[PDB]
Amino acid sequence: VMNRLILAMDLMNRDDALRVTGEVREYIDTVKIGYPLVLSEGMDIIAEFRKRFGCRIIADFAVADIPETNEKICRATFKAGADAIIVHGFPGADSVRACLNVAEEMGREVFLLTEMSHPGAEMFIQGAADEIARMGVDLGVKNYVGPSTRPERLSRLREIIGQDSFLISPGVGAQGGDPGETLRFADAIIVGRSIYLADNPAAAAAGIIESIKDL
Amino acid sequence: VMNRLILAMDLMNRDDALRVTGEVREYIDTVKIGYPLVLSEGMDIIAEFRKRFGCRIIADFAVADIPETNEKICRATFKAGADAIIVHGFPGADSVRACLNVAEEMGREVFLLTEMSHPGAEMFIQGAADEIARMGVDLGVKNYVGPSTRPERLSRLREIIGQDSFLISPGVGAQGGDPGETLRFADAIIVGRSIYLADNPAAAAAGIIESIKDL
Ligand SMILES: O=c1cc(O)n([C@@H]2O[C@H](COP(=O)(O)O)[C@@H](O)[C@H]2O)c(=O)[nH]1
Ligand SMILES: O=c1cc(O)n([C@@H]2O[C@H](COP(=O)(O)O)[C@@H](O)[C@H]2O)c(=O)[nH]1
Repeated sequence: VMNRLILAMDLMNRDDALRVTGEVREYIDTVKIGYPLVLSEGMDIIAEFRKRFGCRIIADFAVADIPETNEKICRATFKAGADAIIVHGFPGADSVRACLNVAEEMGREVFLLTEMSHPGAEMFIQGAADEIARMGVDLGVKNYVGPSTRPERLSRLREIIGQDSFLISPGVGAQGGDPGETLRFADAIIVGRSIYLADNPAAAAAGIIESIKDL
Repeated sequence: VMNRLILAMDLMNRDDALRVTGEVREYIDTVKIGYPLVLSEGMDIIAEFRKRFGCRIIADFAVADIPETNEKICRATFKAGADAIIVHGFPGADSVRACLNVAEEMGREVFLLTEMSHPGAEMFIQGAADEIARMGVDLGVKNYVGPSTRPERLSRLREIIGQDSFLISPGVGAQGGDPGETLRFADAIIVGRSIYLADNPAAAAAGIIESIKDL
């Protein structure tokens, strides 16, 4: 990923989202689009972004349903032009497999969300996260998400998935995570508010990249 | 809920979804709309259904993100006209609270998904589900979802949430659950494929209701 930095584009207005993404496009090659934008502007926003910016799009849909519904969600998401989809592992192996099957058929990728970055992840997800990661490995998952806010957990995640697997990490900036420390373990960092709420998003992105280059 | 039966409308085509919902409208007063339909036809489908059928709409979006993103998802969903939203408890109390805060502000309801109905729920969710339910009670949640496929787990869920709380239950029909047994513990059952894939959905719905009335 260009500069190891993925923009989390969670503005809810098409005009604001396009403005900020355009301002920072020189510093990224990958945009994570989630439900805040999609549910406000429609699934057509994915193909609009892919065309206008020539970026890769990861659909962060935190997919967390039964296998049959997961199948339908992934089909709709890839039809809309997404390059990859984020899928929760907590619901279990059959729900993850359903997503992997659709990605295989459609020539796309699944990212497995292991531990989440916010405080409430400590209640239930953290105690299952090592096993969720090991399930991922067993299923042949090659792309994972884990938390910038807990680099010791990110290290343990990396330990389970190996060096060949690709690991991206949210929680940098607003949630308290640090770019450089997170990039000790993750291949790329996800950054939302620290860039898209900044008075100057391009300057915020540039500032992050300057600290990344220094690594 | 009319006849204690909620239609899970997971067809992906607006014309098919409207046809089937119209055919069974005399037997329900509540439709669960999820991502298969929304991501295929847009969020405007919610207000279309609410107008055309005068039904209540539960948005089954299995909300499973960090508090700030959950807030945005709930805001977009209620703006679209949903009466209630389904929210995972597995991510923890702060993520659930975020949804409860938006529901309070917008005069809507949150349903907390405890244990899921599919086989993979046994891996991670089932071992946390009692505690997820108890978290719900502590947060003041009054509406819950639990699995038709495991009535002993549905009983234990009901035990935790009490008789005043409202409990709806998917997994009836296609996934192997039974209407009558599930209604021993749940207030209403959710049914998707057994109705919407039937050669005659109205006859399928009527058949279910006839077995419900007999209880
Ligand atoms: O564990 C996770 C999983 C996520 O998807 N995310 C998502 O990553 C982004 C984080 O953005 P921000 O930099 O504004 O905190 C948001 O889109 C959030 O929904 C996260 O923060 N933590
Ligand atoms: O534990 C759960 C949670 C769900 O939301 N669901 C949803 O309830 C519906 C079940 O439909 P069906 O009757 O076709 O199996 C689907 O929309 C599914 O996504 C479920 O089956 N089990």
